[PDB]
Amino acid sequence: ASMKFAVIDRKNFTLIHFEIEKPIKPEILKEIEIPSVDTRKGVVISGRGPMWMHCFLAHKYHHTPFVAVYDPRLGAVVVQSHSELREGDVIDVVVEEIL
Amino acid sequence: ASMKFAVIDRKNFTLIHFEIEKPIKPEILKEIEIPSVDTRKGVVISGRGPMWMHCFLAHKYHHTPFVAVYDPRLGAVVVQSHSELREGDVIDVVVEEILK
Repeated sequence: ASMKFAVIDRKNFTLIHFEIEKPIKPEILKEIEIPSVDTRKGVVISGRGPMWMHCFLAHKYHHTPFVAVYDPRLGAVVVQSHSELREGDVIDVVVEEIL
Repeated sequence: ASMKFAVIDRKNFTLIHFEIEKPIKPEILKEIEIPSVDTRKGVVISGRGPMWMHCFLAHKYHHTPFVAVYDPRLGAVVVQSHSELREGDVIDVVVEEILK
């Protein structure tokens, strides 16, 4: 039960948001079931969690056109791409959680 | 000028420490010049920075045997590997930073 993912498909990318419920150990990277996605599109990843969670997930979608990582102050920052965008580009995205 | 790297070699991996000094924009990922390393060995990355910096760096060493990311509470957590360790393994290394 210890993490939830929410997946949202957009014309140009799939947003993947993760939420940690119980506290977690790094073993969990062996077990966790990653959401599958249209790989013809790039991917944006968000969530509060340790950096290792973000890195792990980013690597897992490295075959997609691009992977970007959400920053509350900025939007989604592209950290690697095969095609559509360049490392360091920013996709204009805002994520909000019910208050 | 706005980021420094330090490299420390070990038998089984190369530690890469980064430090941000001025605040930075994501454009910087286009300019950054990454330290080169013995690629026969995996790599450990440590440094305070936004998630995107960590991810960026981790991708850049993806040809090495493994990439692990340092967590003060835990050690260095493997987040991808081609060869020596498994995702989620923890290298038991203690890193300490000094004011100077």
